[PDB]
Amino acid sequence: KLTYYTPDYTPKDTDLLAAFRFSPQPGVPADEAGAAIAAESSTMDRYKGKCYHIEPVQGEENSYFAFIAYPLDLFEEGSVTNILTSIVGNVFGFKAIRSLRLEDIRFPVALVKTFQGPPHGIQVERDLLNKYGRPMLGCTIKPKLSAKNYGRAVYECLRGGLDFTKDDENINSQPFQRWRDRFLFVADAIHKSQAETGEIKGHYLNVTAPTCEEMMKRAEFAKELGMPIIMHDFLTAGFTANTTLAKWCRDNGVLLHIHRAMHAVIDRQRNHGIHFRVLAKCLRLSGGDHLHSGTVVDKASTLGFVDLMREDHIEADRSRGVFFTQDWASMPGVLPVASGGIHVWHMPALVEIFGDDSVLQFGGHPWNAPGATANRVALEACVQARNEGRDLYREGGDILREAGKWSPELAAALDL
Amino acid sequence: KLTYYTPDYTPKDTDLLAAFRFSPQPGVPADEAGAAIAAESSTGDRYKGKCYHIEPVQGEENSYFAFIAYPLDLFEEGSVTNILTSIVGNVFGFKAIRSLRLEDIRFPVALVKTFQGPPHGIQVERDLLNKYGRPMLGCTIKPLSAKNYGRAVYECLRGGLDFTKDDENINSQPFQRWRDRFLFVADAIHKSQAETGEIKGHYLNVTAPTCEEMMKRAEFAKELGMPIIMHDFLTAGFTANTTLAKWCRDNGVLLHIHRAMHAVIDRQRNHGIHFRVLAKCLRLSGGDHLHSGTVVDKASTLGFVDLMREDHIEADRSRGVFFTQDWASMPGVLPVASGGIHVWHMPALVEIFGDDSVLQFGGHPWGNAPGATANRVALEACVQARNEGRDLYREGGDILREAGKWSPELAAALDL
Amino acid sequence: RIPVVRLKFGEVAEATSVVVLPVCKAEEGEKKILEAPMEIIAGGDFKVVEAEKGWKRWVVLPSWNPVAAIGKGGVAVSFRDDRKVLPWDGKEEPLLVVADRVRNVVEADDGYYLVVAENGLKLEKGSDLKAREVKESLGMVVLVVRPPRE
Amino acid sequence: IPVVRLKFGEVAEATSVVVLPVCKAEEGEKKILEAPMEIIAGGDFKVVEAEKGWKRWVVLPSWNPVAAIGKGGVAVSFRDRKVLPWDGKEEPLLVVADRVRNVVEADDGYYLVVAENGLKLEKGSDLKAREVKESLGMVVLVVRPPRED
Repeated sequence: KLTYYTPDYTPKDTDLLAAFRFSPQPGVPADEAGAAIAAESSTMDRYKGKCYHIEPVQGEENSYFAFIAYPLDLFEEGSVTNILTSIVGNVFGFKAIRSLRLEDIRFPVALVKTFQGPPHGIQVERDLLNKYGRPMLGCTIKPKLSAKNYGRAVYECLRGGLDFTKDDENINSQPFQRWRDRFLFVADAIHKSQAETGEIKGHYLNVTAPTCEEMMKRAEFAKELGMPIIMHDFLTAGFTANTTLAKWCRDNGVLLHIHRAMHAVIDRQRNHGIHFRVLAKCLRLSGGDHLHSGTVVDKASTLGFVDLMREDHIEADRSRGVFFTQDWASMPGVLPVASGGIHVWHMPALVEIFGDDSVLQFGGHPWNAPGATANRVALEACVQARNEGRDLYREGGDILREAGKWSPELAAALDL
Repeated sequence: KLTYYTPDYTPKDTDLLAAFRFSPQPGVPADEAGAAIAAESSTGDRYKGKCYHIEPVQGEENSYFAFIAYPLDLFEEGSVTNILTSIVGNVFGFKAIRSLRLEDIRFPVALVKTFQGPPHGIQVERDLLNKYGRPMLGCTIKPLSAKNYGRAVYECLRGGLDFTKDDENINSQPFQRWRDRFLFVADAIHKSQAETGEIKGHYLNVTAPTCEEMMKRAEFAKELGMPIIMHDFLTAGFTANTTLAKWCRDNGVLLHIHRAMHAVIDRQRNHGIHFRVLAKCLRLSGGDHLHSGTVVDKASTLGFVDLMREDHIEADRSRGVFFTQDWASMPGVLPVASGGIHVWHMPALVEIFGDDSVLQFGGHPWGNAPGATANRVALEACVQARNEGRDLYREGGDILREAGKWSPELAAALDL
Repeated sequence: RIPVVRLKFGEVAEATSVVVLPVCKAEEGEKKILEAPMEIIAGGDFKVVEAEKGWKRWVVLPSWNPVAAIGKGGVAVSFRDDRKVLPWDGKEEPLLVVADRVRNVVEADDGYYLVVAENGLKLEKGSDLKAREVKESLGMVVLVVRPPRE
Repeated sequence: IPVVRLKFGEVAEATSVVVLPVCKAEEGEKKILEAPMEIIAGGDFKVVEAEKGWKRWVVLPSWNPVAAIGKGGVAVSFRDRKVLPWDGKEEPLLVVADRVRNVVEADDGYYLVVAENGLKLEKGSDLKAREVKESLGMVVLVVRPPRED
């Protein structure tokens, strides 16, 4: 135990660091528990993790943090799956601890550089889409329906003013709708909308599939049809498949949208499992240009994520949930996607909270195209107001009410 | 809620059923919570789930079960990943429930028949390996250069084990690259087979960062004549696992599934996904062997062991089986017992798991071949005793001690 | 019927007065209610108290006027489920019942009296007890407490 | 550190559970060092749960200092000390102390230490003058018996 807990160790620039929160079984000292985590997760005296710091969680009993370093040599270059089996494979099942949660990881530059990172990244993605100076908009199509009627709904919404339209995350290929036709009809909807409006529009076609070969076939067809972006569920399908698709995307010029379905299974409970900020970092290394992060309208933790997936360098700040300073070594960021419970009344806040480098995915308008219209107007009004100097967290009500008089579509939305 | 909770509904033979446990936020009725689970996990007239039964958890305050049916059409044929996003994608994040856990799933025959199932299964595997009348044995090498690793493999197999396993955390690292491990291990196998006349193998880890690398590793193992390969289904993902399973059937290679990281989502009893669900999902996806872990809550463990081996399992709540499951002649999966086991537990393991199992052991006083010998002797002694009607749960001490009179290796083990 | 005041979340911000009652449970039964200390001696300054008998379980209740009025002879009974005890509708939640053994005699026709039922412990209307000629009860229910709700 | 009469409904802002284990002054530091720190109201029954059983239980209505304590809550009976019996005796006392705030940091704040006989309350400055940077508990409130007149 004393061969793992080493209170006087300074981490190296090449070490992978991890921060765990745990609650020891009664009778088990915090230090012994920390040593045990390092042992279970590692081993040859250069192949063992070291626990270098243990401290209590302020305000909680039987709740501690432990900081563990792991030598660079233990991790397969370019592989998220190897990092995860090493760090989270068996520590969670360890008997001397009641509960265990992984809060954070510092990826050393030496390891960051072995990963592809996002296919295109935020700046490239804006250039490809030719969209600047604002957040992007989209929505999910309801009913969540034949391929022809589905295509019509997509057309109307994109034509109406949204940048993106999304497939329900649970529909891959079903007896009532087969992917090959959804892809054809959606592509038509996009092409007509683009031709008519002069803008670039896409649709998050779901290419999630039961096998790798099928995943590629779906992705290849989306490319054949000229689709700029595709969607994938990185947690259910997993990282081997996600990484594979990301590589394909970079080679082929297609943007990749990552959905976070099933994350709740892993991180909802505050005292066990893996915090999403860890998964978010892992994804940035694996691939993905867009990532669902969800909205807030814990705020501090949310802001933490957003910087971690977008900035080149993030200073440690425990009040924001960041345990370790993280240098991304010029790897591009991932554009966050806000969602859940949002409509135009929240537009002010969403613009101020996330800034310009984001996508807002909206839910029901009383009049499809009028919906797109109401959100397009509300967003532009909010962005312009922000640039002028209005405070969106206070004046947001007036900004929307005034905007509502320019376009009755927005008034109709605001009226409810 | 009245469109989701229907107290007088009888499930159809083609419905998928799921059993959930939950604890509603204070002031939330159990029925309302149940209806919500059904809605969140389905559309929310033939595309919606229905909650048909709600009952309290005996002995537990503010804890209920809910039984929900889902129409066959909501699931993509042959796809585990689609079934999971539909059922566990976002219901766990639902606000009116403090915690949610999935206990069981009934897969209707109509859906079971769209899946491949295990590449070979229990009976085929025994025939391919020509091993009958007993559990199979193996171990993990504790430590090395590829050649040194190969020597350790040789000695262990040569000494009497059926299988030797790669550490689950070693894929490819600067200290050892997979291609060399594969060559030296294969040589060790070939020498041991030639010298003993039996069939021996090694669970080469082909878990990889991309599907292409996964295939390269699997193909190389095939070229070298390796009868079995290993994969981490939870870390790698179901898309990758399914892909490998199809490959395995075509190429005649047995597939061993490790369960690393399962603790992340099934350890706590009030949140997440019970292992038995994952076990069923895996049987449908693929894999010939699955780690079950040891018992030396045996009731719950045995419950899923039958679920993954038998053709027809009657519901029995005392064993954790909520629904009657008809596997429609799909082959079963050998359980693998592991962790915390040694010859002292051999009696118990043989009686508990029967013959259709694999026992994996973690050193012996006189090195590896004596190690292997001691386990081989202990197992044969236990099986023969069982066949004579000896009660292994009580006589096990004498069965091992008597065996120790003819085998110095076993005696050396029993000495400790 | 039965006066029901529900304890609520966030009520911990500023209680000016609070009272203490021993706790008995449905599983514990009638014997526990007889065993519970009836006289709680108030030698209190801002609350200091001593009990005639030592008791393992104590519930802290706010000084709601019906609870405050009881003083001696005050007990709280824990019920796993509200429906069985309540003659009327229930929310499938744990129930806390405050009973005064001093008024156990059945004189109030509409008054509810805790009694030993065959299944366990039940709250019964006085008129109903009078129909069965039951002159005495475990305790007279003063208040029913429901849990905090989010 | 307020001194409050046990008085009903003075402030109308709420009504809920709060418990502190009681010690006598005569008992001394040993009783304080042994009283249960974590008293957790929960389930739905709301019967309070203590990590360990305690003989005497008193609650202090959830006034703001009492609510603030959380862990380390303790209540200390104090008994007087009249030169003349006819002169009215001082009332019995109780001290709500945060054992979690054992360290002496505030000069104004009173802290619980040990008198030659029984326990005593000493100013933080006085304790620092005496070079004691530690105390058993930090007094958060003062006592006064329910007065209806």
